[PDB]
Amino acid sequence: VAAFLKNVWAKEPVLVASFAIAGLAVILPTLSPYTKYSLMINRATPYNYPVPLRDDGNMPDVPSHPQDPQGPSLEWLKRL
Amino acid sequence: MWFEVLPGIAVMGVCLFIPGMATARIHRFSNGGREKRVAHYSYQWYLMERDRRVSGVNRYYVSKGLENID
Amino acid sequence: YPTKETAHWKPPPWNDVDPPKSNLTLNFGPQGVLRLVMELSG
Amino acid sequence: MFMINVLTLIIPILLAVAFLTLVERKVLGYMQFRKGPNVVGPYGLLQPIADAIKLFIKEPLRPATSSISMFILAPILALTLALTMWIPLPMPYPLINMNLGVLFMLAMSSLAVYSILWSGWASNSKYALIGALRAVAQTISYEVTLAIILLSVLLMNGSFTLSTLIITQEQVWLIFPAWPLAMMWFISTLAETNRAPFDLTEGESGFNVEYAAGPFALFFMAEYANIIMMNIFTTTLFLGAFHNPYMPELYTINFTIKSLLLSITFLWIRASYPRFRYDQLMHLLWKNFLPLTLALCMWHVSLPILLSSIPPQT
Amino acid sequence: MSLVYMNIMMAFTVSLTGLLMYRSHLMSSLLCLEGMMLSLFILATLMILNSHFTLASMMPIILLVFAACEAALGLSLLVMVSNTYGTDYVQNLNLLQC
Amino acid sequence: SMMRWNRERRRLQIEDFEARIALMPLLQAEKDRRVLQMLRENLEEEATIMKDVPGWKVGESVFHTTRWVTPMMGELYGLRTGEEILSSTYGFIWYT
Amino acid sequence: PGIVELPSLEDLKVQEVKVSSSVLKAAAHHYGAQCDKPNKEFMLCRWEEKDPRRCLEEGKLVNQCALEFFRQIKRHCAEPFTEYWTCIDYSGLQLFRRCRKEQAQFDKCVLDKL
Amino acid sequence: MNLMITLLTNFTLATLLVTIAFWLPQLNVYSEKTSPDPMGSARLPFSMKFFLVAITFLLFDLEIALLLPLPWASQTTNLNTMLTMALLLIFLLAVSLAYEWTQKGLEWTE
Amino acid sequence: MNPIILIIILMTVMLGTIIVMISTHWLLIWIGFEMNMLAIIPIMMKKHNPRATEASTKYFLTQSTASMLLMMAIIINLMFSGQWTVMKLFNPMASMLMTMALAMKLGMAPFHFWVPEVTQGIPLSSGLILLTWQKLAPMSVLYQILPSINLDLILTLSILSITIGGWGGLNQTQLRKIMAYSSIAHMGWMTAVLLYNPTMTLLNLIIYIIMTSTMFTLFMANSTTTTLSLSHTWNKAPIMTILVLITLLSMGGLPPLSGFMPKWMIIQEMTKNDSIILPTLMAITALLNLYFYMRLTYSTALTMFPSTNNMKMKWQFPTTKRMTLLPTMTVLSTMLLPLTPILSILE
Amino acid sequence: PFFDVQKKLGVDLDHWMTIQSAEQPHRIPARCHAFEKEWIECAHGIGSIRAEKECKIEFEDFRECLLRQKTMKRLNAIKRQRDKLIKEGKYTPPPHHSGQEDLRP
Amino acid sequence: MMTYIVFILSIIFVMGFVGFSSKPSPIYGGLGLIVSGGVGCGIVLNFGGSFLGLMVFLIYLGGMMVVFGYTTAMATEQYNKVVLGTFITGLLMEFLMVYYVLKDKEVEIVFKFNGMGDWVIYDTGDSGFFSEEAMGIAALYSYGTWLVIVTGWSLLIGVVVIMEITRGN
Repeated sequence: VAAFLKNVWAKEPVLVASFAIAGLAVILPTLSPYTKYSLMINRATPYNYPVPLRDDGNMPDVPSHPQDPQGPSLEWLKRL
Repeated sequence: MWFEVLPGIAVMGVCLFIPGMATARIHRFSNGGREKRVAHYSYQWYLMERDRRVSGVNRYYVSKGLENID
Repeated sequence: YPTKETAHWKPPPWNDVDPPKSNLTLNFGPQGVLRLVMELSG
Repeated sequence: MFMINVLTLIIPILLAVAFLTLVERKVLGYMQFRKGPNVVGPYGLLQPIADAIKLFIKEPLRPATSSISMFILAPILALTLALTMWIPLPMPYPLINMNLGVLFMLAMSSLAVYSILWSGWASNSKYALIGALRAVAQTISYEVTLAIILLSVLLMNGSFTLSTLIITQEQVWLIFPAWPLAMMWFISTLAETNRAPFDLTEGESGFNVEYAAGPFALFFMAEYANIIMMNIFTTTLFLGAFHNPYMPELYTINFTIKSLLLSITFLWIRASYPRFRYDQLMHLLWKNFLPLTLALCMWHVSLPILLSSIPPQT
Repeated sequence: MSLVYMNIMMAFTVSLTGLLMYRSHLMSSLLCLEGMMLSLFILATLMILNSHFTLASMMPIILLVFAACEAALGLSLLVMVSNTYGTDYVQNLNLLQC
Repeated sequence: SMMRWNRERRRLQIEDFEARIALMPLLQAEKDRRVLQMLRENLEEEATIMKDVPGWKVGESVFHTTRWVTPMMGELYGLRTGEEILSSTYGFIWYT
Repeated sequence: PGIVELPSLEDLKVQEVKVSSSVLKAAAHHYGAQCDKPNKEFMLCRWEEKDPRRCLEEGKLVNQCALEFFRQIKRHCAEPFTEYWTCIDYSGLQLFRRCRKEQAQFDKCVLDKL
Repeated sequence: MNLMITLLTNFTLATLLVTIAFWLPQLNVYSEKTSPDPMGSARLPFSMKFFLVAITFLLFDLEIALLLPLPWASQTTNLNTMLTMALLLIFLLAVSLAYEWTQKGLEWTE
Repeated sequence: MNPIILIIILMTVMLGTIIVMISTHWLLIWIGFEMNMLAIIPIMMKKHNPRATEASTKYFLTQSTASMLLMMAIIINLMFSGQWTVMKLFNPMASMLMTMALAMKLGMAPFHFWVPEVTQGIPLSSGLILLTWQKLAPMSVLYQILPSINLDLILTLSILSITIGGWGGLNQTQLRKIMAYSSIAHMGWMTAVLLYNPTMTLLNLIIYIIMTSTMFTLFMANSTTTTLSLSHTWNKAPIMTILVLITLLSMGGLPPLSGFMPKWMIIQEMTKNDSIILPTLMAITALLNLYFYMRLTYSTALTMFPSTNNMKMKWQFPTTKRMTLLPTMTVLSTMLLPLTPILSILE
Repeated sequence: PFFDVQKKLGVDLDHWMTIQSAEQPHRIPARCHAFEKEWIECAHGIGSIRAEKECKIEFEDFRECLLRQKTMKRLNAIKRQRDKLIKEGKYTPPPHHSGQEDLRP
Repeated sequence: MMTYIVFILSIIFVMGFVGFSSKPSPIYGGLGLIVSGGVGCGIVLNFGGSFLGLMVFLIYLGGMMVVFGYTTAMATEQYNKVVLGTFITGLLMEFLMVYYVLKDKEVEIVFKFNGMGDWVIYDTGDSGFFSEEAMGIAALYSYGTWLVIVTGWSLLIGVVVIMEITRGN
């Protein structure tokens, strides 16, 4: 497993370099924990209007103004 | 002497420099002292047409500011 | 049921294999100077 | 006022390719210890004028044209594909701004081989047809590797618009985190223009041997226009200069400087290496360029997701 | 509907009447096949872009690619004839009748 | 460097999208009044153009439902000059 | 089928916000912060009714309060708004990132005066 | 329409150039060339490797067109499915290249 | 003929057919059809002879024309419906174009002109595949579109296919052309019944698939391609002569064999819908089918044709071929009559 | 036959592309989303025969939304009448249909 | 005249098909269908579909009919009446339908067809900050799992087919 690696490096450096880069690109998105940061970055982009919903009388998790503290803020992208 | 081919390089430079400056100057003159309003999406085009309708001239580059309202 | 129109239809070969029924030659011009007669296979 | 802009784009293109011929002549002269043209005028300034007027009064070669219409249509199509393709370059604003300008240039560069195919078809000599087929095969394969490299580059950019690529290259140049893609793109710009050390269009028979001197001049101007186009494209997309929105001529001067030194690098490389063989550069792509290019594409499509660096669409 | 729709139908019928009553070799048949390709592509793209069906933009591109590979298959078939009879004429395709 | 710059560009994109989101209800009201004005003008003109032919009811909607239906380009700009039709139905695509 | 019902021009005559694109774009954040409730009322009516003819008067309310925004801009801090919208209007792309100093100046002037 | 204006202007300038190169030297009265290549009389050989590499180019370009829309797709919500799909598609390109390597494709025209 | 490549190609054919079966979108139906024909092209180029290239060229041209017609029908249906569920079409032109597109795909007369040629020029395994597995998918497509099928067009195609197949099989002496015309006649027989009760169509399809598989398995086992070698086989194995005799007796719908099961019950669904002349006409053409079947059994087993001298060496070697599923498919094609109501599982 | 593997093992493969009124990215509406929604809610679970016999009005409205044939005929008749009335010259178009009316915004 | 531009191009599109309908020679037919592909892509581009039009340019014209010309260059060695007769027949049918749709503005061949210009079916709405067809294509990698699977499998199988059936042994 050691002499064969150096043999394929000396014979075909391009092929073993391509295989190593492909293996790194396979295993690194799962290993790196910043994929979820890209997930919440993509999911928080407001392509459409956040259309307001009708207040029946019982909804504590929704605000009545964009400046109110309750609701999902986006300060984590500001700090990073 | 190495400083003899540089007149050709300078002619190359002015030949490649004239069209970019020309189109920048034409863009600045045609759009009323402003850049050309690009339209990559339909919302920008709708705001373009809103400006053309609001301006009262059918030329958007004569923009109307705060003084147009009461 | 042989008729006049189909009277020339031979029986097919028993192995159902059709019988099969070269190389390039170049004349390089003299346009030192050399005239090459060149034989190629691609 | 638009047609004035069109004329001021298309006439300096012809002047620039004539001075490509002149500058390449004296640079290849000075690279090899001799001197270039300096007799006609001051430092050979009037040589391209003599070249043009000579090539515009000569007799044709009179070939036995199998198809007269195709023989007429091939240089018109070649000059059209070389000349109308310069539009979406952002210097600092394009003449026509497309959201898919890079795709536009890529599609017409992919279809540019029709001039070579029609030039091979117009000549009744079969060896010219063989050379045309070999050139077409080389060009279509090398367009494949160009397509993969450019796909990687604008997935790094994230948007197909060429004008936003200047904004992308503001802090650092794209050559710093894409240097291996830069080397493969440098071999591809060296190689896609039918240029030495991979110039099989001269060594053993050209693809336009029976064509007249006028169409030959048109083909050469078209090829040199493509050379300057893709040199400027490399300058813009790998070496993007600083662009002030109020002060544009510094960016124009800066990318003109990079374009001139990249063209000088082209003339440098063409004067230092012996010609390859057909199977040699076929082996260069089909066994050495393609797997490395695929691995680079895999890495660059996996990187921004793991780095939280997915670029904006808009 | 719109007139461009009927123009595309008439173009497809032109490609149909060109694909069937040929006199030349198989390249003419494959060219008329590509005419059918192009007519179907333009009609599908016009339909998807007119009715604002956003997802069915997967329809046109796919409608090429698959049959495009199939078209490549046809080219290989012609090469087989070019490796057997010298010319790819359809009048040489009279060996299976008997 | 490019991850930092891409994050800054994403923040600027979020800011511009927020600006468009806060801006658009005025545009919606203006467009609503515009299309209703155009439809009323077209309806009145259709009423006064042709009073002679039989078998015609003014404002006869071709849909069986009474629900509101989005107007067409031909339903709004179909009675104006050709230049306005060109700048409406082909202005965006032909804009450079 | 049935006759389509249309309100006349007498229900459509209002004052218009005769302003350019950059004029609206410069103060769009304070637009969304100050006149938010009539905008929310009007678009909830639009999204649930799915009919312009049942929401028109509500839009008129927006077309009043929006004017009440611009008057408050005009009487107090008109000059920083003028500088901000002309700096935004110079850019063809109307980028927010190229006029940060005028944005900060306008924000400070608004926060001290109003 | 400005794009088509540029295209028409460019095509007409090319037409003017080819008209100058084709009909302007016809004013001269030089000569008539009666004129009574290595190809003597043999038919053109069908070098199969060129056709094979051409259709290989065709298949690779087709699935390159499949591979294309990643820059637009990168803003999608489901990034994991996109990553799996893109990696598996480039792996399919690698597998097809490996097969074209193994079955004597890249020999005698390497 | 790499075994890995052959396995992958067969799995691709199976995947394409099952994609036609299990999908709910027209594009996936066309996807399965295209992948099926693309992966079935190398099956008919197994032996590498020019006749196979001729047959595959004709097959590819006909199938591609049918596929282009299939997109014409799909795009017209999209125009007039705006939706893509595989169900009844919403346009008479869509139904007409789809009907002759599937007729071109299935070799229904007068679009049958490729079927007796292509099957003549391909190896017997490829002929078995083309005449057995290829017919499965467009039967599913025609089953899922039966509310919008025009009655006149499918009836004209059915009667023309039955008559033309019988009259074309009445003359050929090659085994593969006889098999092709028999397949055409059976296709017409089981498409005549489709609009009234498709369970009879599925039953006739299964019976025809089993019986054609038995016939082709016997032909590959005896290594016989013409009438004369099939006559000569009686020196080698008389039990194979008995088997081909009884399954050719079953092939003409003579009771008490399995081939009398579908067609008779097809008549059982003709008089329910008040149609009397039609089953009589198709029964007469089935009698024509039985005539050339009887000619084949007269040549094969009921006589004793003169042989050659070399049979003696062939008497010193048993049959070494992989005679796979021959006894089960032979029994299921002869003695399945008292289990007729098993067709209830096909509902 | 029609084997329903997707309904058997509960995995979606092509149900999302099947109808125009289905869920699409960023909830972009089609031209006839409401008409198709009403037609499907009319013709759900009642059979194709009763759907084509009882919900004919909704399907006809959906077809008119897709094709726009009656609107074509109405607009063509109106335009032809305008051309005729400008031929005998009894009526002249108002300034608000010529481009000189000081448009609403 | 301008407002019917797509229709005008559509007429040219039909003309382009006639340009290879008679099929006198494969090379001229390929040239005529190249011109027809160009004008059909112009038809697509005038509807706002830039991405599909450049798909037509990049793949159909510049990447596949190039291969068609490459293959037809390997045959049809270099150097009709009923060809010209069919050309005039197609010309007469095309022009007759042109006068039909320019005078009656309505015709029946299979269905009812209108001759009025197509500028009445477009949309005055806005998609926002994105092209509709751009992210329509972009939704392939997020939703189209099975379609991408079968597309890659079919193209790999086509590579297998090319390697196998052209080996000759």
